Formats: sequence, structure tokens, C-alpha cells
Amino acid sequence: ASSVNELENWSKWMQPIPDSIPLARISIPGTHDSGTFKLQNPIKQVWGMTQEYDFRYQMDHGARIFDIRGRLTDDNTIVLHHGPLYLYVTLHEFINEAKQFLKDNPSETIIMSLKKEYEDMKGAEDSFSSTFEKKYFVDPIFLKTEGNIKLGDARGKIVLLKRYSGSNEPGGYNNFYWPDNETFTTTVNQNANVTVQDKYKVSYDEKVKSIKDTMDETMNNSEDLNHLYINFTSLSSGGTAWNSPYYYASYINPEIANYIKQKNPARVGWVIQSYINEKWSPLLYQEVIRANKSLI
Repeated sequence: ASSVNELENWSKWMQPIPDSIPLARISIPGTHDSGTFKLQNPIKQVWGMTQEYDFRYQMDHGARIFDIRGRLTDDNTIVLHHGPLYLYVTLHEFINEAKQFLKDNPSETIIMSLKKEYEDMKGAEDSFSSTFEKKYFVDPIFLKTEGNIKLGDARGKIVLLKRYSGSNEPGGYNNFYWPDNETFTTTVNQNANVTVQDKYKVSYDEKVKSIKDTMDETMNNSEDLNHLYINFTSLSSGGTAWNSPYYYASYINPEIANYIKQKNPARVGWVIQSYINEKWSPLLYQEVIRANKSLI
């Protein structure tokens, strides 16, 4: 909690950050459609795959925010989906990976975004929200405290970012507006504000400008601890060819990695990327973590 060299430890990078820092102010790497790593079917993967490695690999690479999309099944369980595609991964499977990681690295915390991706199965007993809260959320690893959550209250726990309607259990970040395919601003709570850049399905040129534009706003608003900045660098279009999330990401990641590197900002916000790996040159996630040196 003193050396900047400690941010270079991908599994324990949150250790140096002061306990009093709200998670909002922290620059955190995230993964888009985190549970698509099992899609190995050639045609399914050219449209649905946004990750090639599992949850643990992702976390061991500094990722601390996970984009979870679920669906209520007959068996009254929540499984992971990408549209109408069952990903061969379950919500329990994710929560268990998160627990092991937090057991080994108690200094860390993981933010889980939960969204209803597909319509509930016909024979379901309860609704998506009630099912998730009665069977999962009730688990102790879930932080039940709200407001502008500090890193201290989050260590060893899973912080929930609600992207589902109809919640009845307090805890984490409340659900807000979130319009389709665009960048917007709203409020989470009385003591918080949100700016999200979620322009999936858009031109590469418009996409890159969007990311950078949102990243400039957070750079110049670095000391505003009451403002949440979520920046999705992922881009999806017509697959089958080099228009896949992998193709765009092979350019977008190093590009934004450099952008962050050159500017040397004190805050870049929460950056949710596709294909977290070690292939691309400057490494986006690593640069994002480094921008936290100002907090050390």
C-alpha cells in the first residue's frame, strides 16, 4: 500500500489503493460478455464470442468487472446467454470462480453486472429478479451496502451492478435508465452520477472517437469521486468475416492502450473490453490499472 510497483501484480493490484477510495474513482479493467469463452463452434463464435479465456484467467489479468448476461431456466436456475444462445456456463459457475479468486487474493473485489439477456423459460416458477435474489444474492459474498461504495467495504466481497428491473434486496449499485446503443448520463443514487459509453454496433471510426471522447471527459474530471464512468471498447457488427469482435478488438485495444499511455492520465474510468489476452502490443488492461498510480 505504498509502492507503485505493486500495481504490476495483476492478481493483487487493488492492495495498494487506500480503503477510503470509492470504487468510482478507481480505473478498473472489465470484460464484455465475460462468459463466451466456451463458444468453440466456428459459426457461433464468429457472432457470439468476445472472450477466449475463462473467468480465472480474466481475473488473474487484473479484470475486476464482469459483464454477466443470464436467463431463467425451467430448472429454476440462471444460466449465461448471448441473445438466444446458451453459453454452456451458469451463474453458480461464475460465483464459484469469483470466490476462489477472492479467497486467494482477499485484497481484491469483483464487480458483477447482471442483466436479463433472454426471456425466461416457459415453465419457470418465479421471475428473473426474485429467483436471483432468493437463490443467489442472499449469499454472504454479496455486499449488501449501498451508496458510493468504498474499496474498503468491498474487499473480499462481490459488488453487484444491477442491470435488471424489479429488485427488492438492497445492495450494490441500483439499476438505472441505460438506453440502447449510445453514450448517456444518469444518476445511480443521491450521492452518485453515471456516464456510460455503450455504442456497440456502430462504425469503427465513430466507435474510437466515442471511447476517446468519453475518456477525455473522465481525464479532466479525475477528482470527481461521485461520478461513475463506464467505457465499453467492444464493437459488434456483421460477423462471418473480419467484422467480428476479434477483428475490431485487435485494433481497438492497442489503440486505446497507447492513447492512455501517451496522455498519462490520473483517471480513465471503468474500461470494459473484448478479448482480454496477451496478444496485442501495449495491453489495455495493464495501462488502465497503471493510471491508478495517482491513488497510491
